[PDB]
Amino acid sequence: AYTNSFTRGVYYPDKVFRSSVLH
Amino acid sequence: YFPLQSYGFQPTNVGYQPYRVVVLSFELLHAPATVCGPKKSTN
Repeated sequence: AYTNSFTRGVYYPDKVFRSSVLH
Repeated sequence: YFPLQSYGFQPTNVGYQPYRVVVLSFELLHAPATVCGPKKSTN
């Protein structure tokens, strides 16, 4: 059996703060 | 058969001798520091 992942399963790639940016 | 081989270290052996080796590997990451040099902090 399956379902759609939608936009799930994303995580902070590194322990660095960033803001107002499209990394 | 299995891939294991054994040495035969004798005191009469210089590349023929046993060598002790340690590798210090350093974890550079943006996580919290936990291993540090003895250099003292300021205010």
